[PDB]
Amino acid sequence: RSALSCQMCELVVKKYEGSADKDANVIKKDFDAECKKLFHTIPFGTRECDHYVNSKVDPIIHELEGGTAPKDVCTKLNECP
Repeated sequence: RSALSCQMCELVVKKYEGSADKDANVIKKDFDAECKKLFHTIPFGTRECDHYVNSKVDPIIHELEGGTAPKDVCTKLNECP
């Protein structure tokens, strides 16, 4: 992929690692939050967004769940690419 794909990963995590309740539910939501507005004028952006909060969130959050950084996930998770 190599594109905004990573960004998104930095949207879920950024929301996860920096949430407040540590809710992977309200975390993946936050993502689609801006992922929508931030990328409201993106082709399939908002589409993939929701397709990310529930597809690359369970895993992404999985890493940070074990003790991984938000800069380590988007790499070993072969998600960034």
